[PDB]
Amino acid sequence: STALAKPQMRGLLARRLRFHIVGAFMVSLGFATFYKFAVAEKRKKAYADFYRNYDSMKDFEEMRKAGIFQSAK
Amino acid sequence: ASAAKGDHGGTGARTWRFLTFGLALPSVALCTLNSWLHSGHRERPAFIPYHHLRIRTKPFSWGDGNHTFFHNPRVNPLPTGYEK
Amino acid sequence: HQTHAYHMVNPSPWPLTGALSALLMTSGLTMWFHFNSMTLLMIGLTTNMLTMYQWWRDVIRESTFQGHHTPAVQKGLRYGMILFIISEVLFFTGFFWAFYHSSLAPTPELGGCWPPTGIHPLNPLEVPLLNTSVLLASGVSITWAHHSLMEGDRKHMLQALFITITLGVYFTLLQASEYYEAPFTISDGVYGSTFFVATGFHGLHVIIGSTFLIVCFFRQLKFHFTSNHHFGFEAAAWYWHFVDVVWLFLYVSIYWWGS
Amino acid sequence: SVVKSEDYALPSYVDRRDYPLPDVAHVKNLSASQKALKEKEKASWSSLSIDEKVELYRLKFKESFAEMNRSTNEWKTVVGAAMFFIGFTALLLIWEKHYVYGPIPHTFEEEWVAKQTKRMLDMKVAPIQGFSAKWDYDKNEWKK
Amino acid sequence: HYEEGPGKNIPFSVENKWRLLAMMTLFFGSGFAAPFFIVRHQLLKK
Amino acid sequence: MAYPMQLGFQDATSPIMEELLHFHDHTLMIVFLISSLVLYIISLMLTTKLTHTSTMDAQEVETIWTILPAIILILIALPSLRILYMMDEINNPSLTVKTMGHQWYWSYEYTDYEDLSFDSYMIPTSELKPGELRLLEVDNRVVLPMEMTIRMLVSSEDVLHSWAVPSLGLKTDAIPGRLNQTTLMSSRPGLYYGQCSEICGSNHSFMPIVLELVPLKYFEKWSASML
Amino acid sequence: APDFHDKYGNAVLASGATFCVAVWVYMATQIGIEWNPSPVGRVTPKEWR
Amino acid sequence: HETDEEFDARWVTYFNKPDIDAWELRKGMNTLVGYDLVPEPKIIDAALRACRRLNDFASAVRILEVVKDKAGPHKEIYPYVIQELRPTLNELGISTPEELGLDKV
Amino acid sequence: ASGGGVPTDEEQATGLEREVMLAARKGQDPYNILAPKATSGTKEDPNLVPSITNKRIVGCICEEDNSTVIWFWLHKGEAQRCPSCGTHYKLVPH
Amino acid sequence: KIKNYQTAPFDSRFPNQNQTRNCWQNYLDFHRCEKAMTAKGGDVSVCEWYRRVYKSLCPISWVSTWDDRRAEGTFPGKI
Amino acid sequence: MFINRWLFSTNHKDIGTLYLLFGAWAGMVGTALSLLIRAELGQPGTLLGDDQIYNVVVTAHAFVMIFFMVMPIMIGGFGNWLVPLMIGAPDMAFPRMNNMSFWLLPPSFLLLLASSMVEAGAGTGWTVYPPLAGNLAHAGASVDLTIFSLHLAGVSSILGAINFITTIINMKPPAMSQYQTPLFVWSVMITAVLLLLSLPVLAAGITMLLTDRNLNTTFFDPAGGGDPILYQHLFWFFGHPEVYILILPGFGMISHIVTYYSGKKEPFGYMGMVWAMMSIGFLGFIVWAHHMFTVGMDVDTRAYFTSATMIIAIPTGVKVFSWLATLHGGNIKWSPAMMWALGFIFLFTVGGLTGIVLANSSLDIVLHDTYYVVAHFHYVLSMGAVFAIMGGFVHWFPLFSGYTLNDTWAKIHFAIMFVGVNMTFFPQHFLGLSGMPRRYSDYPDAYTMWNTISSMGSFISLTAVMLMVFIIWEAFASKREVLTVDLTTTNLEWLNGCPPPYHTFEEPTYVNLK
Amino acid sequence: FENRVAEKQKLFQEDNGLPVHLKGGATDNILYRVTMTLCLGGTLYSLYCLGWASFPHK
Amino acid sequence: ITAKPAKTPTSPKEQAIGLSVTFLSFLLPAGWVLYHLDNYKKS
Ligand code: HEA
Ligand SMILES: CCCCC/C=C\C/C=C/C/C=C\C/C=C\CCCC(=O)O[C@H](COC(=O)CCCCCCCCCCCCCCCCC)COP(=O)(O)OCCN
Ligand SMILES: CCCCCCCCCCO[C@@H]1O[C@H](CO)[C@@H](O[C@H]2O[C@H](CO)[C@@H](O)[C@H](O)[C@H]2O)[C@H](O)[C@H]1O
Ligand SMILES: CCCCCCCCCCO[C@@H]1O[C@H](CO)[C@@H](O[C@H]2O[C@H](CO)[C@@H](O)[C@H](O)[C@H]2O)[C@H](O)[C@H]1O
Ligand SMILES: C[C@H](CCC(=O)O)[C@H]1CC[C@H]2[C@@H]3[C@H](O)C[C@@H]4C[C@H](O)CC[C@]4(C)[C@H]3C[C@H](O)[C@]12C
Ligand SMILES: [C-]#N
Ligand code: CUA
Ligand SMILES: [Cu+2]
Ligand SMILES: [Mg+2]
Ligand code: NA
Ligand SMILES: [Zn+2]
Repeated sequence: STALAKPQMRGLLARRLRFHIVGAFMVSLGFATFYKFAVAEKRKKAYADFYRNYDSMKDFEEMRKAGIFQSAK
Repeated sequence: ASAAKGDHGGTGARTWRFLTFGLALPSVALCTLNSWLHSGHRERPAFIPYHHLRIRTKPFSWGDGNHTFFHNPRVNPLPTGYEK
Repeated sequence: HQTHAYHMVNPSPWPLTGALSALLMTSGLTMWFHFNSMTLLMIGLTTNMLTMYQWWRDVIRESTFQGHHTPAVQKGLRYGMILFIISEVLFFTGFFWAFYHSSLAPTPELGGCWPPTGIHPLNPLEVPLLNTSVLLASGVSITWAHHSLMEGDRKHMLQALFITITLGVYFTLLQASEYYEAPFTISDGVYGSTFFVATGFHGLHVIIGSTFLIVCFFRQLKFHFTSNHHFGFEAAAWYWHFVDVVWLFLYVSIYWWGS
Repeated sequence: SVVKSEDYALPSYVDRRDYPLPDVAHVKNLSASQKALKEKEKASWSSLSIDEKVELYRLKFKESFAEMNRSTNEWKTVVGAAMFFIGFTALLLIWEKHYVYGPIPHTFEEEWVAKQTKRMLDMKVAPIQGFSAKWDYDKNEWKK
Repeated sequence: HYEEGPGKNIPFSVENKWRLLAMMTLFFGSGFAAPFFIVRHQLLKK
Repeated sequence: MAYPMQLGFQDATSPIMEELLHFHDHTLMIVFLISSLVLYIISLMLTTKLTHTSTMDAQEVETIWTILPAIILILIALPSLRILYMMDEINNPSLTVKTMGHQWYWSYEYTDYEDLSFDSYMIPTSELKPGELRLLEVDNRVVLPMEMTIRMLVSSEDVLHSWAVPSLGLKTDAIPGRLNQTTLMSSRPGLYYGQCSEICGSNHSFMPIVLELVPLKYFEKWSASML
Repeated sequence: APDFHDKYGNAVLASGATFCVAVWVYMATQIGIEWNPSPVGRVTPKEWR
Repeated sequence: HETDEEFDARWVTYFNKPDIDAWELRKGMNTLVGYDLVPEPKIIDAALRACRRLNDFASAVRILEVVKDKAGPHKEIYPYVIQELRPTLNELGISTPEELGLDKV
Repeated sequence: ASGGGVPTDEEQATGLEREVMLAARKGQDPYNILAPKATSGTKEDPNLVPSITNKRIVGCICEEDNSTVIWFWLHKGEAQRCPSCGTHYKLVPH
Repeated sequence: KIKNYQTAPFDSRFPNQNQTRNCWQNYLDFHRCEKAMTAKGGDVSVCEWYRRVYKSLCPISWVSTWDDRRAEGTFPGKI
Repeated sequence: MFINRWLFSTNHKDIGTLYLLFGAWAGMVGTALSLLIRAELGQPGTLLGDDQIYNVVVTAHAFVMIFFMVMPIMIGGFGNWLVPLMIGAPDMAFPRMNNMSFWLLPPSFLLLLASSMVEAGAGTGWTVYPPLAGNLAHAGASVDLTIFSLHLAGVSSILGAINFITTIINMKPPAMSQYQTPLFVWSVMITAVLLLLSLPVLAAGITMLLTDRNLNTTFFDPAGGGDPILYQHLFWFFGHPEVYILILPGFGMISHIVTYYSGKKEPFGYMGMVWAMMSIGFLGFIVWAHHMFTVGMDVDTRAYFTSATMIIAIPTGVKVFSWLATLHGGNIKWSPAMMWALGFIFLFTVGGLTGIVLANSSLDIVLHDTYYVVAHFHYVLSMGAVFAIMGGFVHWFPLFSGYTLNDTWAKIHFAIMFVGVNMTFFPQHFLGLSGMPRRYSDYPDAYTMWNTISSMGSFISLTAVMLMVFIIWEAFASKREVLTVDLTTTNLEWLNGCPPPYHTFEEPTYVNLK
Repeated sequence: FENRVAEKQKLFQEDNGLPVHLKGGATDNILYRVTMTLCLGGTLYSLYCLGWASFPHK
Repeated sequence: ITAKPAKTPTSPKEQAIGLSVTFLSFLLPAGWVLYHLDNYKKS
């Protein structure tokens, strides 16, 4: 037989809170990085890639040949 | 301001009666003189059928629908001009 | 038995008759504007006056005759009256906002100017100035009446209160004459709209305030007020000063600056 | 035992784990044997039997902590009943579709939608991300 | 003066639950039905 | 135009609308973060049998609760206001077009040179040509030169309307007696759709806007042919 | 003593879930509702002009 | 504020008051369990002996229950506290809730 | 300039208004217009709570500036204690 | 004549979204100028810039109504 | 006796009961109107008619839900029942005027119903903007009946505000300062100040509309030098305070509910909660033109109104985090009222955050007059004000009636409503961002999926409303009488029993100064 | 005039159970009946007018 | 909260009746109007 050791008995709620607010912060950072990568930067790159060599006249001629315009046959 | 009078030792009933008869009612009497002096009908201006005046978007709920509530024939033209 | 100082009011029909009077006046105005008939409106105005008469009659019975207005009750009525006046200030503020909006930015339809082309304002130095002196004077005489009452002087309270009422009536008669003589009307675009709706609501409040002063005059004749307890007089005086201050703002804004 | 409406202004009994010692005992009236038990409680508690100790506890308190803190099967009823009423809602929607709604516009016919889709691609609707970006104009098919 | 206590401080009776069910049905049902019947009214006009 | 099951904004057709997309992405990240943090803290407060029910001191924690939100608001306001003033910048248009709202259609006036004006009405569903869009097509589109700064002036000849084209980031109320200005610059040719955006009576749902963006030379010849 | 939830909770949960899924799947798929899903990966574009 | 030891000592003194009355016993325990802590054995010991002086066996058992409850999911705290209290439990003839069957739902 | 003829409250106040006035003159507060001043609140020196019945609600502001008021019925009999701060109160029915 | 007019230029007097007064002022200026020029034996051609600006900015119905009211004698601006 | 008691009342509890009954009946009307909206929109095409009948339904939906359901229930119902009890007062200051605030509401509602029965109804939006609401585009009596309905509702609330302010200032125990009154009492006082200052400006604006329609004024008519935009300023000078009036009593009830079911004697951070409500009330008067970002205002004005609107997030955040800090360490009781309050904290936060999105005038150009605005305000109204109402109703029903609800049924009700409102309104964010306008009876085909889902969500909320009626019936049918209520030491309104006697605090509380 | 407030105080404090709005005597009942009859009758009339106005005429 | 057992218990059968009646009171009148919409419009 052996005695049980004295456990921590005070501040258990505050200890739990501190630990998980920290965890919530670290996750918030992890999510912000994911979001800037998966959403915000994705969008900036999609628009920059699209316009980098975009030829508006070629786009127009395609639309015109497809018949979409009132003003251009 | 202090305006130009004096007293403030006891603002009581006697002081406010003094103000009523010595300042307030004389002022009314002066302005009554001044008014009933510039009275008398000034001459009505040419009628011009301005579109921002004599508004009629719905007939008035009284009379013939075309006269304002305190219509004065002498000075209030209808949309078509002064009354005869 | 209670051991607080507040007033448990007897069950009363006047809230219901007042609410129904509001239904009859509003549905009555609708009938007048759209169905060419004044019948509902006249019933509503009648029941409204009956309600006001019996309701305030009962407040007098509860206070002068039954003693329910302890200091705590009176203090509540002071707050109630102050808050009511505040709501009325904000009501007028909406009409002043309308006036300044239209006059500070006159649109092309007006000529792009204020006063509009074709509007000939009243001279603010004629009857409008007289009306200003009249309401200012009545604020002096109502203050004399208040101090006479506090000093226990029945005759001079009545004299001063009578002079105050006479001046309120003078204002109302002068304003009615000015309405008749004015060469512009409520249908003369936004100039006439702001002029007559704002001064017209003010005139209605002069009539209300004058009526309240007259109620106080007859209660004073009947010895209801003591030299220390006379909240109905205080409330009427506060309302009267409110009516005076609204006039000064109308005079400066619409009659003088807006001319 | 019996709590009465007319007792509302008197100190009352409660089982709350954050108020372990309530304002009154659970049982105030004692029978002859219960009186004798309270007298015995003034002597060494080592001389009380287990049953006597339980009886003293149950005179003082209604439920133990374990009893007052017990979990229940109520969530099954709540979730199941909520799903039943949500399911009942779909019956209303079925009734509505059958008896209230008429045909939808002809622009939802399959051929119309196929032509409208081509025309959207021809005018390059949302060509950066939203729509035409998902069409492969070189291979003439939806991108994989 | 007035009745006090549960079921007595309300302008409707709860002495019989089935009479109550009828009254509550008329009360809440009339409020819910009214807009449908106003829509019907406006459609039948014109 | 919008497409089926769309979750976010129509793709940008103008530089200002691209700015708005990136600003929305920034602000939505913050919205998601705060909402998720509140949901998480709620769940944290509700998932322990540990208790602490005595009085808690508030002073210290309320500094965090005010200063951190104030910082976040500033981080929203700065790009918000930058875009606001960008949209306001002087830009020197090449063309002015007016649109007047009516019950229930739009008229357009191009009066820089010639007196060109016409009405633009929704195509009824029964008259759509195959592949045309229900409630969105018009008989006479607002033809405009692409890649050029256009001044659009908006008014109404009856009740309020509002002239909107989401993919260009445009919405200007149409108010009788008032001439409101906005600027329009399309980076691309094509067809860009909008819908009346102020309740205006029986056919508010049914008075749409269709811009047709083409090269200047085509715009010029179209203009001449519309006189 | 077993209460209502001990006696009937399992059946209420099971029957409620089953009923709810069945009726919403039916409503969603069998009565002609037009959900208007995306054409992407679904619709073969067809000549219109 | 004060050290842990100063806190514990104030509470020991509170329950050790020889003529502590029933109201003060309840006030003390109902206040103590509002704090973010499981009370030290030495506090519980003093409260149990106050129960003895007040001839209140049931409240002694209840105090043992509330120790277990304040530990929440920390299942190691209550057996430790009972271990530390066993001499007092034996001296005073206090049965634990478990020995009385009062841990059964 | 000045004269009389206006009744005074002493002459014409009636009803509850008059009761409050006359009691105040005597330094009495039967209608609870004033806040009572606390005693030390010990069992020896309890706060004395007047009542016209056998129970009255007490609110205890245990410490100056607490925003939380602690409410309980005080019954005729032995003094009772605020459940938060323990300060003693005793009913004095009359 | 310092021409090649495309549209009305930015006008610092009217820098905001509400352009009503810009239309109005140029309409007034054109007609004021035309009045001056017809009068003193001069050329309305000098007024042309105002004409181009107000015709660019002003809704057709506003111009039409203002023209009608000038003909009727009910135009409320000063010309 | 029946007429004396229920038509001639001067009793704050009975009048409170009258308001709760009126508000519940209005809630049924408002729910029916919401289902007609979503039936029209739940498949593409036209169901009822064109946009006139459609927007008469939309307009009445809003007026009924705001002026006849939320305000009567929160202020007239919970305010009259609870405020006097929470300060130990024997009634309201003006108990007879209080009864007229109640009895003005059935005539107000009658006027609104009349507006929809005559002519073609008032299809204007609840904002009633001219010129659509003027006498050419809305000829005939409908809009005038709407104006008069609002006049009566406004008088009712102005007099009620006078009553509440006077009662709360003047009728506390003499030892109780304003900083010893419960947060719900604070929330009602502040709401009453907002009503007192804002409703007279609405009254001025709608009276102007009335005279433009009937007396040939031209306040809003450019032909006379008027301006439609002036009406918008006057309306919204009231209308932004109005949304804080709709939420503040809810914040007060949430504070009490969260405190109670956390097993706490007090909310966390009492003075910060007072500060936050006062701050919200004050800032709510200086932000109105964020309802007008597309009307053509100058850029610096847009920048001011963007910034001043956003700062309201700071005091509101203090309240949210303080509710979380009240839960912290609680002995949590998972009552149905607690579920409503927890739903409130989260879903009100979501709606408040999309409100912050909309505060950005640049982004609001694209979001204004779209369903993104509709999504914002139903998160804070159907999932905020209404969740506080349901939480307060479930929590205090035993106080008012003396009988308990079946808690299992009330939890089932919460679950169904929670699913329904989120299915209704979450997809409307997508509809708004992708450009669906407000006040449309039909939409381009692309918007079909989310409109179909939103309409199905509205039918789930109908099922919850029907179930609520049954739950109330079951409680009165079974007559389980209340015995003991915990935490009365910090919840004075329960200390006189359930229901409390007709007269309470005939002998006032004893509170000394110390 | 003479101060007759004392007489009115006696009348309105008479222990007769009358509510204040009827405590003046039979005239109060008459004025109450007139007011309530006009209000209830007028409200019925307003409902009739709604009925009339709810349908197109001619 | 604690409470007395019901003075007038409402059995499951009784609750099914109350619930069914309550739901029908909402659904039948509105369903009647909606069922007959075309009759109103197509007239
Ligand atoms: C109860 C009703 C209610 C409430 C409380 C609110 C609260 C807010 N509302 Fe809303 N709103 C309406 C009801 C409401 N609103 C209605 C009905 C309309 C439409 C009117 C019509 O046109 O018919 C509308 C329209 C509306 C608009 C006009 C949009 C347009 O028409 O284009 C705007 C713009 O600024 C707005 C913004 C806000 C903001 C910023 C708040 C803020 O008070 C919200 C503050 C709350 C939070 C921010 C969440 C909690 C805070 C934290 C957790 C702290 C951390 C947060 C940050 C750092 C951001 N609302
Ligand atoms: C002499 C000084 C005092 C005068 C008061 C006279 C009667 C008016 C009563 C006061 C009501 C005040 C505001 C009502 C609005 C308009 C009246 C404005 C004042 C007035 O009397 O304006 C007159 C027009 O009255 C008209 O149309 C009259 C229209 C008559 C119907 C009255 C208005 C009916 C609608 C009232 C709505 C009330 C809404 C109340 C809201 C309260 C909200 C809390 C001006 O006459 P005129 O011939 O146009 O020009 C003079 C030309 N020589
Ligand atoms: C006991 C409580 C009080 C209850 C009050 C009930 C009063 C009911 C009387 C109504 O009488 C109607 O009044 C209409 C309008 O009042 C009249 O219409 C007439 O009235 C207009 C106004 O003078 C005319 O211009 C129109 O031609 C004409 O339709 C119409 O003959 C008549 O049927
Ligand atoms: C948004 C709120 C409401 C949405 C959901 C409403 C759910 C519907 C409940 C049922 O309503 C009933 O439906 C019947 C059809 O099932 C209708 O009978 C109609 O149809 C029957 C079958 O064809 C005929 O027997 C009847 O004579 C004829 O009135 C009946 O009138 C109507 O009361
Ligand atoms: C009869 C009465 C005396 C009052 C009283 O002592 O009973 C006197 C005293 C004050 C008088 C009033 C005031 O002197 C003011 C007014 C003066 C006018 O000349 C007559 C009416 C007028 C209103 C007076 C009527 C009447 O003569 C009053 C009322
Ligand atoms: C937000 N109003
Ligand atoms: Cu035009 Cu809406
Ligand atoms: Cu707002
Ligand atoms: Mg808009
Ligand atoms: Na539709
Ligand atoms: Zn205390």
